[PDB]
Amino acid sequence: MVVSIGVFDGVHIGHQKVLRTMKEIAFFRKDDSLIYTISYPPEYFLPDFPGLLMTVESRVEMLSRYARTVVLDFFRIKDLTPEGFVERYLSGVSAVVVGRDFRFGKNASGNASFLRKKGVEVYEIEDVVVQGKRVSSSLIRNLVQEGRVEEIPAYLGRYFEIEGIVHKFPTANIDRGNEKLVDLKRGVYLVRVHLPDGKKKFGVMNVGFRPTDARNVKYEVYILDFEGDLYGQRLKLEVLKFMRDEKKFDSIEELKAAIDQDVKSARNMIDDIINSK
Ligand SMILES: Cc1cc2nc3[nH]c(=O)[nH]c(=O)c3nc2cc1C
Ligand SMILES: [Mg+2]
Repeated sequence: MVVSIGVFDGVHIGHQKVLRTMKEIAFFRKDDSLIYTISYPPEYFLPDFPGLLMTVESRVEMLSRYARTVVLDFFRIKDLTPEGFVERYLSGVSAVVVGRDFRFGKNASGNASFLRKKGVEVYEIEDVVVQGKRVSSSLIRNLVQEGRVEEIPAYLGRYFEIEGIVHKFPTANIDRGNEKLVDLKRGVYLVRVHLPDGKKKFGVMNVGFRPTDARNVKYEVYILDFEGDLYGQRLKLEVLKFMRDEKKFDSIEELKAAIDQDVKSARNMIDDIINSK
């Protein structure tokens, strides 16, 4: 099979390059296509990891739009020798498509080189470069932490997204799940809210330390022109623009005022977008 192998956290434009190339290679080699997505990169378990751009589930759903997608369980492959990885995951595979410096097996002893020696052809995909920077999940995770959401589409191929369930003064508190995900810079954001039933609304989302565990961040959105409790429902939010830093108000009024100011600003932004016919 022609098999793409990588993490693909975020499925950014560099990943899309790998996947499109795999499909073309599959077409001319007349082989089938398969994407192996490693559940977590090794850095994920280290203390300073910023967090994934999205859950593995969201990721697989996106990868699946390109080809059959199989998750490689980090815990199941980290200890394998290069030999055992090939024997167990690449039997009958004649070609793999991976990014440069791809590594595998315990102590990262496996590489494209080793694969070629086992008769596998390896197509190493060069990184995609955007405005002088190499597109990578790390770069995108850093933009999220710096709240630089308008610059994200040029690297990710779309706006950064926050996703989760509600709950678990009307705002929807988004539970993003139990996976370690990158957090947006604390503050207020203009968001496009994809509700269930296909409706799309705009929202003003606040991101703030709500300690209650420490690097614990809360995501609550005030959806514009929408009532009805989405409590228990799944939401997806495109993070469009950083509006203002988080603030420490001195009691239920200047907050209200600040919020009112956020919505007002949002309304103006939306109206600007609309007028850009
Ligand atoms: C819905 C909403 C809640 C907020 N909570 C907030 N809470 C807080 O302690 N500081 C803030 O700056 C803040 N901003 C908010 C902005 C919005 C739009
Ligand atoms: Mg061969």
